[PDB]
Amino acid sequence: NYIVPGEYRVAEGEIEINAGREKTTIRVSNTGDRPIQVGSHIHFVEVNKELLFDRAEGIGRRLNIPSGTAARFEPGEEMEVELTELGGNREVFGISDLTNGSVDNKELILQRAKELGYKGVE
Amino acid sequence: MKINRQQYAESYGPTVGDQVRLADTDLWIEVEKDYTTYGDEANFGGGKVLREGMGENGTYTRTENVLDLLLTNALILDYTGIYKADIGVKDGYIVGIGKGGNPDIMDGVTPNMIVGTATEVIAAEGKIVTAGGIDTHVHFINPDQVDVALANGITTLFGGGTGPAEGSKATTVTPGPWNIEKMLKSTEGLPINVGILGKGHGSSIAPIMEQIDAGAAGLKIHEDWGATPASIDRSLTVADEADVQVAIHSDTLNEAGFLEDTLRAINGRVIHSFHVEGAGGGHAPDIMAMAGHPNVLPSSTNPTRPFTVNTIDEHLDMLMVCHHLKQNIPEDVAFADSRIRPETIAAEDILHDLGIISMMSTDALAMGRAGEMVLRTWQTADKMKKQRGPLAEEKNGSDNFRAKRYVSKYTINPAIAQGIAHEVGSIEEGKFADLVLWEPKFFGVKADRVIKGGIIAYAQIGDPSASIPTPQPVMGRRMYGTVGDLIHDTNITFMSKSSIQQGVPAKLGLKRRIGTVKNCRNIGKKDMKWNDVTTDIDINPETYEVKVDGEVLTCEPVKELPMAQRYFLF
Amino acid sequence: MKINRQQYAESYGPTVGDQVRLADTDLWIEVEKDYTTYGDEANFGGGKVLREGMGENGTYTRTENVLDLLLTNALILDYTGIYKADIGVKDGYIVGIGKGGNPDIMDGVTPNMIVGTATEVIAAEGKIVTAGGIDTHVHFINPDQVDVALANGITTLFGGGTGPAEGSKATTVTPGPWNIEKMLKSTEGLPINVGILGKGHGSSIAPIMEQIDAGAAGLKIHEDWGATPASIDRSLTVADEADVQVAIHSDTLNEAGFLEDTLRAINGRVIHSFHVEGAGGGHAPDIMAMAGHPNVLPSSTNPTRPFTVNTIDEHLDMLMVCHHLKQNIPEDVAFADSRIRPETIAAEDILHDLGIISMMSTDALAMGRAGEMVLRTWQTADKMKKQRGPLAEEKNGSDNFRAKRYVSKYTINPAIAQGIAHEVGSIEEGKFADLVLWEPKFFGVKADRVIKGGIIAYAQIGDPSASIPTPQPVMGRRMYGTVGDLIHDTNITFMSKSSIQQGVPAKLGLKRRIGTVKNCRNIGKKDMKWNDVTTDIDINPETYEVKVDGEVLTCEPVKELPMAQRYFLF
Amino acid sequence: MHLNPAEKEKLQIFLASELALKRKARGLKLNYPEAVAIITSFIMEGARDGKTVAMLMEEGKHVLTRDDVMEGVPEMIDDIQAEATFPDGTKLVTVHNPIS
Amino acid sequence: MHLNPAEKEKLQIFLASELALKRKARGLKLNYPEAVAIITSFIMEGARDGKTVAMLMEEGKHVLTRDDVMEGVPEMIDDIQAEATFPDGTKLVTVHNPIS
Amino acid sequence: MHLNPAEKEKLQIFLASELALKRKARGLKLNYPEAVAIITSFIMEGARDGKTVAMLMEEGKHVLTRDDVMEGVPEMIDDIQAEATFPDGTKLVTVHNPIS
Ligand SMILES: *c1cc(O)ccc1O
Ligand SMILES: *c1cc(O)ccc1O
Ligand SMILES: *c1cc(O)ccc1O
Ligand SMILES: *c1cc(O)ccc1O
Ligand code: NI
Ligand code: NI
Ligand code: NI
Ligand code: NI
Ligand SMILES: [O-]
Ligand SMILES: [O-]
Repeated sequence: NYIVPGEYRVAEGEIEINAGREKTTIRVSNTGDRPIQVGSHIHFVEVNKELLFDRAEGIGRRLNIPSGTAARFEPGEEMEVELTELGGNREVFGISDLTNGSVDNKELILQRAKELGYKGVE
Repeated sequence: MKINRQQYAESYGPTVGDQVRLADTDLWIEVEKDYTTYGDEANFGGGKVLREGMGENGTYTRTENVLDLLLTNALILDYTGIYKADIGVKDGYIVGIGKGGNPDIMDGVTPNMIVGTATEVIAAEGKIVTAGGIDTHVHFINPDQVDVALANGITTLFGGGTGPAEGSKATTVTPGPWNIEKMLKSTEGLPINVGILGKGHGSSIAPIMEQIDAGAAGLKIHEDWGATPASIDRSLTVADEADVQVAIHSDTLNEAGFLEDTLRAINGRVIHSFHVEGAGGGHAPDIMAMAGHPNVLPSSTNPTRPFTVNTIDEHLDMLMVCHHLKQNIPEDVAFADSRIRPETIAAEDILHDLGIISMMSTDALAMGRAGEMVLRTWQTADKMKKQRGPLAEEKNGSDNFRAKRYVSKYTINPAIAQGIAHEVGSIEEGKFADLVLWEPKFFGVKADRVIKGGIIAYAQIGDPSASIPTPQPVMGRRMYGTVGDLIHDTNITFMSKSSIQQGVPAKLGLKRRIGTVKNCRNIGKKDMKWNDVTTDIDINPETYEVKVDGEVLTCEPVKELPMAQRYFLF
Repeated sequence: MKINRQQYAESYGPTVGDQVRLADTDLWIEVEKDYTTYGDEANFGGGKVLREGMGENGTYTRTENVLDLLLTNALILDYTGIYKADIGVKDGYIVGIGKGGNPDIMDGVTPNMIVGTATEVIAAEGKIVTAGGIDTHVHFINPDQVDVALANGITTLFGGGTGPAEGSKATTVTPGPWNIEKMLKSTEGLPINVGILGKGHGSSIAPIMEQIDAGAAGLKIHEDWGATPASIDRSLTVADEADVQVAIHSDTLNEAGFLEDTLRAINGRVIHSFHVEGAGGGHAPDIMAMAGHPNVLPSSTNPTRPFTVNTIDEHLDMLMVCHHLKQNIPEDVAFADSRIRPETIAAEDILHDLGIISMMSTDALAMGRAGEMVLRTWQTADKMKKQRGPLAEEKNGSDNFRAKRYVSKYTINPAIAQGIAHEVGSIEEGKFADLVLWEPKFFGVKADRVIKGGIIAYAQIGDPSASIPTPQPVMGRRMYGTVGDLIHDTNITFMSKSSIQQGVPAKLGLKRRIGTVKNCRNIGKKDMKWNDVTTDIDINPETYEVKVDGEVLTCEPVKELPMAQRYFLF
Repeated sequence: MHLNPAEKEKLQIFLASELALKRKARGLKLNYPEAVAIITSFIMEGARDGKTVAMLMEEGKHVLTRDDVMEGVPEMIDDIQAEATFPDGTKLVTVHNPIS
Repeated sequence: MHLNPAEKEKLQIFLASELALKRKARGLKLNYPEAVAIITSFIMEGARDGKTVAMLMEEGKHVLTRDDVMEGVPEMIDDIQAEATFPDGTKLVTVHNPIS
Repeated sequence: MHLNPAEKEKLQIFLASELALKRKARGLKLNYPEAVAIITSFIMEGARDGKTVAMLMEEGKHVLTRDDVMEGVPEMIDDIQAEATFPDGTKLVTVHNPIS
């Protein structure tokens, strides 16, 4: 019975994020010499060119981390990250201009990625 | 991936089943449902979600389902529920309650709640969001009173007054066409919504009616102008024709009638009974019996709320001094004793808890405090929890039922009473975006940010010369919504249909939004949300004891309240 | 008859070859030339020269070459020179710099600088007169910020914001047509010039462009809304079409690209790089390399200016707390370490001195101080004199060269960048009469009188109830220029050509002078006055050391500054 | 701090009361606004201490006496009113004829 | 004096701090705005004395302890921020969890 | 109290003077606004005491000396002006070169 004004009394449990969507783990490496931090909702295939990973596995996906957080890659760092699937209409516009439409156009996204020099187009 | 519930709440505000303490009271509200999709919560900042191509859509123009403003992760406290949602605003109105973001990539986005290029963001995670308070008993006495009201989350003032003239100091009346026009013009510079009551006194219709045509939004009958059977009758006749509300402060002296006489003059027509307990005025000693009738919309004023050990001493003396009542004149003593009654004040606390008194209000600067309607509503709720216990209809150890009953008394119910709930009084889609954000630690005490018409009008913010807005001194200040011409779009002047039809605003050059008063004559006690109880209230004329359903209503005053010395510098 | 030089200066202000100390710094400016005729100096008062038939002409009507206002004996400090002249104003504009008086009897009178019946006088003998400061990085968060800016001689605010909403608290953005309209209306009540930036974010042109048509004067790209390649590109495409400037706070996180990616997206188009050193945001750690490019117009914000012993501690902590960055999360620590860098902050001091960073600005209320752009410009100049010595190009032991380089950073250069230097930003004939008078003892610290559109808007003046205006308390106060409708004629709302052509001001009822934004797309670094250096800047990604022309740039922080504890009550 | 408008204004009374107390300490008979300030501030500080409205109604009559003030001051002051936050909320105190 | 707008406002904090210190001296547990005022004013006066931002970051945690304030006050105050003029210009001090 | 506008403003000077005196007491050399405040408040309090304009013109030159203030302050202050209510009404006092 000490009163903390405005305190919470949260219920029991835990909140599962992105429930029901496919998960995928990939290895990713910052081949550049400066740090790269990536947010929860950026279409993963469109991140910094100098991140080397299998770019196809970023298509239609984003990081499976809580909304508003980010993964950090120090220079030269390689680590595994977990992805989840984009929802809604599964369309991406802008960002790096690799998609501009349905994320189903895998070929087209990868061709654009490779011409612009995004690493790991396999 | 799972997030524990303490962390979730700390980052995104609470979710289903979490509870939150209302300031330093014993009252806990519980999140009833949550419109989000876990993992797709909206938030704004560096590396956060509302960014172009991600949670912000880059494709759509403002007309295409995009919001002007999104309040993210708000804990809404309203008569319609206690729940978690994003709130979307456009053209100064609430257009969506649900889930905001970008349907390109997010599941569950309410279709008209797209965050686009046109969208501003207010982070409400960790805040309680309520409708702005609707104060229906305001004396327009001193313009500094407006900021006082905004600081405690009030956003609509209905009342009357021309400044500190004796008429205005005693009554919520702006009398006649000329004074009403003058105050409508004054109102162009007040950063809050306003409606003006004319004088509900006369024995011919025309002197009264011409105030409604001039721009009044209603009428006040006050004993100081003659709360006679004739004035009551003519006022209600005008009101039934004009579709505006009438408020009454009845004949305390019983000079032309007792309570039953006043009720006969009213004759079943709709009326708002002001400070119904009677300390603030009315048929001695039984005025509070008004609150059991189906045609009465009953409100309290705030200085009796709640009953405390200092309440009587303060009132006896307030009364004696304001009415030049001499301590050695026994008529004055008897008058004061017949009016200030622990029995009815104690009972008023209980009537509020039982949903029998439907409304709170201030009585600002004429026997009430402009900035304490909200404050004292919650102090009263807390006192009743302490003395009576959780109400029968509570679940899960929360106080949501009581929270809804009480928040209704200063948001939706006054709106309904006044004929303005089509515009204001709750957080519902289609209504004007008058919203108050509160830190739960300051809830009901000091508003964090007050939004008027979709733009911030008032805020507790710090040093304007600092690198960031938080350094001291943090104080209530007027924001851009109150500046220049923006004061016109962010506030409503409420007026009668006939004034509006006769072109009054153009005549006067009013540039404020004009709100129509309507649907006041066809309502009753049964239309007051969560406060719809009718019953036989008996007040014993010898002992002043109050009975309801043959049960005597007694209660103790308290020595201490929450939302008091922990918070205030004086 | 001859007057000695100390007496001359004491009576008429300094003349050719005299020097003056800038507040309590070590900086001395020297009068370069003097437009007067010795013996015919203008002055006003009992038995003085500006009297009918004498230095005041009694014959001519106002249309006939007569001034509305003459500032007598001003020491002008401007990018165009440091020199002594009378300044003549008419219709709210500077129409003559030269010698004012009466050609009936005086030699050397500039022909349109006649003092007539219509002429007001401001005595500027003994004052330094500058153009009003042009702050291009303003967050509109708290309206009290305006007086803060005026008190330090700022007269134009460009930026964005809707009050203390999170969007606005983080970014200089007023998003979309509706919010932009609302802030244009708000602006009718702000006594300072204003231009509003829209949101520079989107993947289609239309959502962005419609802000320019609504009234924006430019755009801001901010990482918090997604400073992605697409948003940069679409913004610059809109800007090249609309003829407005774009400001950028780039992707600090390097999420979608490194600096060279941002430069590729920009693709040689003109852009204003905000807080280019990077403490205030941008590609970690090498953003400051933007400042060597020919298409970049580089500005600093003020909290890094200059480098002091408290600078880092204050910033590390400011950052950690504003971004909810936890001390035990190593990503947050690493983030904070990659962003707050003594190496680049030290180097920024030197870049300013070398004319490589062209502009100062505040970043008011979102990582910068509204009232310290001017203050800190001069503190930086003084620190560099102390550590580096007089610059090579100085003559006569004066600091005029450095004074011109530095005054340009907050007057003419921001104006040029924003496309508004046809109206404001310097003391030149044909420009709006925004002028600041300073006592040399208070120079850069507290403005004596701030003139807006030819009428005093703000002044350090005393007790309004006194027999004269000097008794205590002397404090900054708003003057008649800010009152009533005069606020409209004394201030400019800057807007896009297209908004102006589409009748936006009439649509909204704006009564302020409307200024056109133009000629922003055809300029570069080479157009920044006295600050036009392009070069290869290298920032070592491991050590963060800064090189220019293969020379490493290091500098020491200082423990004490001028224009600080001698002047301020807190 | 989150100061509301009355909090801001009421700081002035305290400040005036301090000024007036310093003047009394140096031997001056107090004037009308001085007297009013001292009594008002005494009431507000009493409420802060947790006294009752009744206590302050009594005490307020004995804060200053006629020999503390100038001629006519006692008669100019018919009463003094203040609101402050008591442990049980804001309440109004009226002190009648505070200086006899 | 040439007071600018922040100078004017900041005088209020000092004044509130004096009020709050007088209340503490008479034995009261301090409330939320009182506590905030005392700590803020301590920071500004420290800067005036020529202390460093780091010193005030440390010291600011030991100006008031939990037994100086009412129940819940320590927990209401997550940090306190102030700007003042140091010998090297205006700087921002943030004191986290000033009362433990 | 019936405070008029100048009464309100002038309370600030008193408050600044108190701040500045507290700073001097802890050993600081006073700055420009501090110095001005102390001297101004001294003049106003003198008038309240019933001194003459001539007395305050003299005395005002000996309230602070150069070793009370920072370098350059004496030279920044050419005079100081204040109005206050004397026993014979409001009058203006000007102190020339108050710190020598
Ligand atoms: C004074 C004025 C009122 O309006 C009421 C009561 C007193 O004492
Ligand atoms: C008040 C009301 C009740 O119903 C019970 C007890 C008190 O004090
Ligand atoms: C608070 C508010 C901001 O806008 C920035 C930083 C803090 O701590
Ligand atoms: C800074 C810059 C220089 O050029 C020399 C010395 C310091 O400290
Ligand atoms: Ni009444
Ligand atoms: Ni009333
Ligand atoms: Ni920025
Ligand atoms: Ni910024
Ligand atoms: O009333
Ligand atoms: O910024």
